[PDB]
Amino acid sequence: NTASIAQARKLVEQLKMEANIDRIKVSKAAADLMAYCEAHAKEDPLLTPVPASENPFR
Amino acid sequence: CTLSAEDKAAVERSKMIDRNLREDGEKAAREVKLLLLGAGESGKNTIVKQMKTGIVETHFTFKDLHFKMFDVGAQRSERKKWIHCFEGVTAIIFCVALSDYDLVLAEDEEMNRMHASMKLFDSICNNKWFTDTSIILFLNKKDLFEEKIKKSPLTICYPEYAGSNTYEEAAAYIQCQFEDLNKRKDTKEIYTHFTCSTDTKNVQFVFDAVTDVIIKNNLKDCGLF
Amino acid sequence: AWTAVLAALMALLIVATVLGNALVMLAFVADSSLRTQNNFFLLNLAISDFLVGAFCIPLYVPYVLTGRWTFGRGLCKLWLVVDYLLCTSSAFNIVLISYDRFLSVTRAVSYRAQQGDTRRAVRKMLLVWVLAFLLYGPAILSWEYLSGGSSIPEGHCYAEFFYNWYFLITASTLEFFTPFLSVTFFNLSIYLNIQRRTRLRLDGSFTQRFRLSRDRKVAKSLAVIVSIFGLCWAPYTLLMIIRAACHGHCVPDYWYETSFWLLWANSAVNPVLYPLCHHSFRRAFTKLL
Amino acid sequence: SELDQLRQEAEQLKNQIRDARKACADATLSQITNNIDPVGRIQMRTRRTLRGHLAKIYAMHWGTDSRLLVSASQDGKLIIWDSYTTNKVHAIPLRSSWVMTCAYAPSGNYVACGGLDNICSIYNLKTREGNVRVSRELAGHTGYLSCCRFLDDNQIVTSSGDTTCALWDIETGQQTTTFTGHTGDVMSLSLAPDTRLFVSGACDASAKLWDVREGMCRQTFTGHESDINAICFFPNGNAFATGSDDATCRLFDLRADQELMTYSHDNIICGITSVSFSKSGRLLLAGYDDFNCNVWDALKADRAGVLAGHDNRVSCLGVTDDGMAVATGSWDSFLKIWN
Amino acid sequence: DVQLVESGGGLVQPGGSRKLSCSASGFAFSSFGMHWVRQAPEKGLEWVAYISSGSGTIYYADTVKGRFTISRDDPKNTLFLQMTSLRSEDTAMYYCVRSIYYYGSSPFDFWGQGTTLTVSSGSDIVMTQATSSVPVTPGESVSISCRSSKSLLHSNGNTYLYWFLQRPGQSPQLLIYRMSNLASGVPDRFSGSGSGTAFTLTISRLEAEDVGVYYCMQHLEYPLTFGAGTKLEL
Ligand SMILES: CC(C)CCC[C@@H](C)[C@H]1CC[C@H]2[C@@H]3CC=C4C[C@@H](O)CC[C@]4(C)[C@H]3CC[C@]12C
Ligand SMILES: c1ncc(CC2CCNCC2)[nH]1
Repeated sequence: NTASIAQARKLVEQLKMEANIDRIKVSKAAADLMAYCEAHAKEDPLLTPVPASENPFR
Repeated sequence: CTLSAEDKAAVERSKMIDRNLREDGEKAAREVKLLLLGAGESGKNTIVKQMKTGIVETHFTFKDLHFKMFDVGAQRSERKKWIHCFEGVTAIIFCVALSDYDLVLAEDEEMNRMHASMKLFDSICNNKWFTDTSIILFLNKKDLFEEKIKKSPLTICYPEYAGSNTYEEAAAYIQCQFEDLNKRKDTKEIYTHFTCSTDTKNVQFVFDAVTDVIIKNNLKDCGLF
Repeated sequence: AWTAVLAALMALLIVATVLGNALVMLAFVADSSLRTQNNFFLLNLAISDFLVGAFCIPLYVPYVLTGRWTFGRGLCKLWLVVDYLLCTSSAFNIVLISYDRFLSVTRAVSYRAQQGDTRRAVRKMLLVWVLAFLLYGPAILSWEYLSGGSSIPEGHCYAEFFYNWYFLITASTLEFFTPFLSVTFFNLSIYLNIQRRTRLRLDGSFTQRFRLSRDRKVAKSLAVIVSIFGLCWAPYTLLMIIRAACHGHCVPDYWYETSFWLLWANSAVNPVLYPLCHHSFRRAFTKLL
Repeated sequence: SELDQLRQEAEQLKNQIRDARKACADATLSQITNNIDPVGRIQMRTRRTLRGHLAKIYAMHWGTDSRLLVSASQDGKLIIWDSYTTNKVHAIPLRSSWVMTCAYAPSGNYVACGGLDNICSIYNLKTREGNVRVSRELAGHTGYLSCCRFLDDNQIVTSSGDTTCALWDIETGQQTTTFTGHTGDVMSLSLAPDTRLFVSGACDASAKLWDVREGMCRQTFTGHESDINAICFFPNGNAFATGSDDATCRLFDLRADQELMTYSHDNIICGITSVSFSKSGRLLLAGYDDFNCNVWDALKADRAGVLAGHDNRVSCLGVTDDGMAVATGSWDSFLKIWN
Repeated sequence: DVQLVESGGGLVQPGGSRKLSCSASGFAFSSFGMHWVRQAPEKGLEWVAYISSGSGTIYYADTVKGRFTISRDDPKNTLFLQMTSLRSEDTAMYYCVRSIYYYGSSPFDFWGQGTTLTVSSGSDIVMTQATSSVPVTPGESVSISCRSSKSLLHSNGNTYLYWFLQRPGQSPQLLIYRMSNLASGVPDRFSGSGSGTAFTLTISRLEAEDVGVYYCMQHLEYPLTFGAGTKLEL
């Protein structure tokens, strides 16, 4: 059935595009993820609670 | 109080908002919510006419009671991902036509429309969200059923059926088979009314069924079952 | 040894009264869903009965055992006012509960719409306590002043009334006979409405028999409540009127004392009837376990 | 048979993608982070309780200023709240009560919402008359509307149970592009920090990354065993977290094209209704049908702490832009702010 | 568009009484609190009365207290001032002024045209506009200042100072609200900067339309007060 064929054709084209991706190593991406967290850690009020005078919800 | 003139004014405005929210709440609290569920040409529309792309809401008033009915059909999506929204509905109205016993689905020549109705009925009656919500069941098109039963036996859909081909027996049998799909017989109730296109008693029937549902539930909360 | 047996028996009444009501109060606070207008009314009944157990009984016991009150007028007035306030309030709470149930089946939509309204529940609860006080509190206290007082041979605690039948009938009419009849009425109306609706549904199988079975159990429950309230309260009310009418004659002393303790027993039984049959209170109790 | 050949080709392509992925897996996040000190227990107190709704809350959104919040309930009302003073600013009646999603414009000028009507309504909060008005209605979806997000005042992206996601131009009410490829209902959207990409989660137990401008699916992420109900984007924009009915959150990485980490616990069987991240992304929050919300060490997958205090299913979470507070909303009709 | 049209002015003898009325069109009258502001021939604006939305709170100036009553009829969209025991000082032009208060609102944005009433025969915050007038020419920068008896800053962090411009023959128009915020329809050239008790309004690229009298207003507590006004000329 042409309709099933067209759907299969679209599947093949989408997979071809997804096959051609510049994937990087997991170690490198995990390291980058940590770097973000560490650098912005001191800016984060939930991770690092602040004095009551700085808290709008005190 | 330390508040500035504007902050005090802002509070006054907030209080007026709450007052209005309470008044709307009081009105909503006195309405009856009904959910209309049916399969295909079940005569759901006929019921809607008698009572009065997304969900359609119908509002009618009978004997000083305001009823809001939601037609949630025509939604080609997953019932699971939206069925909970109706958890608090007072009752479910289900429509099944009786004449459908010898018909099949356009999509599947071997699938009887009546069995499709039973599968649908079961999927909603035993749902987790509807454990204590009663069902008002309309078995419609009784006149076409009477005209057709004399030609085709119910064994076309119910091979196990062993009664006469009379309307009074076949219809009772169909009623029983729907009632028999209720696992929670000791928790919820199925009200059944055979109906047709020329039936002015459908409003009173729903009204009375709703009345029993409300009183029974108010009694449960007073500790009396 | 008889005295010891009597003391042990009085201990059973006080313990049972206190534990029964304490458990109800615990479920109320422990289970946050029990906030319907009815659940508050049930708590008010539990509270009055709890206090009869916690205060009225243990102060009275020394009198029972010795024949004298050794705490002075200061305590007779305190004890009498509290005793009468709590006992009358329990009777009024029964009426309040029976009225709400009657509304639940006669104005069913309005009830469903307002059942979560706790402002209404509070006003009603407070009203009961106030009316209960006004019926007897002031008569207990502002009577000695009006007529000179006394009439207490030594230390016995009782109001100066109770030798006056007129007063007692009026108070009794309001405290017991009137609410007895109102409760009887409300429960009868609920019963009749239930049978009418069930009968119509059936005339209109397993489920049919199940509904009938559940209606019979309900009817029994309603009958029991009316019967127990009337049974505990009437004997006291009636002997008290007669003793005043007879100017102390006619009634044997043991009869009188026996009826007095029966009203207190009703306080102990009350948690069994109302709170224990509620399904939400049962759920809270199971959660505690 | 052209069809059979095409299916075989598709299978071969899937095999290439799988191997491309196993080729990047030299080590995992749970190993590289072993030398990272744990956050430690996180305890948060309720600072504000917002009362007003008389029905289950389905959605909430935080304004960019971090003081104003929009909430939606099934009683047909949106409420704008000043979180600091608990005062209501506006209450907006809806044309229908079946609201499942709501959004706040980044500017603060508009509010969007919708659900079982299959349409998205946009309200104008800045008027001369002084009342809030519908400025427009967007229709063309055939299923319920599951999620709305604003890119800017003239552009909104929606997701629907018709299995598609659509970018709408608010000035004309037209759909300008449609994203296809999902087969199940689409449950949730999250926008990349720079607006150039977005991720859609669906009942296919998969999620897709979509280019906004090019209208195409860049990458398909899988591995969940059940429908994905919630999705969030890591603050960097290089990763995302998904929640599902499995009771498992998963962290995916856009550069490795692979799942990086799972968050689960033996005692959690309830589904995940919402996910959110803190400002630094070190904490991951998730709401559950258990009536609770659990903070997670995003880099270690240990539980850092628990928020509790709702009497019903937690339906929505949000974290302010400045990181100062966490709001939770629930079926019990209350929104609570924790800090 | 938004309209407020006052009526009921005219000539009255002292000791007599008149009733002023302000019809409202083009907006939700019920949601907006309303004020009456009077400007005498001395060209100094004075606040007279306030009625809140829903009529919950009413405030009056000390001078008019007990002789003036403010009332609103939301269904008819009308605001009324009942004036009794009229005195010669009461002669003035009375302006009906619109005001709504919620976080982020901008009150006093819309002024009516007013009516003229002619009558024949210490804790207050005081604001000073030190300069009575400034000659200006097109394209120049202009600085208009105002000073306050007490700081208009509040614990919440909002400085409650408003700037209004009255062009000749026209009602006053809000330019800046809460010290630094620009009103809708007001050009970006106008800007407001201030700290504590001292405030400055800066106008750049001056145009002929800009020329007029500028008034600073205090809104921390009632009575609301205005400065004398600074006139730009040329
Ligand atoms: C445990 C509860 C539920 C019921 C039993 C309560 C007991 C303590 C009550 C029931 C009837 C009471 C008795 C009734 C009559 C008399 C006769 C009197 O001249 C002395 C006291 C005495 C003997 C009472 C003391 C307490 C008593 C025995
Ligand atoms: C317990 N038994 C008798 C009493 C005294 C009275 C209290 C209230 N009015 C009738 C009965 N209490």
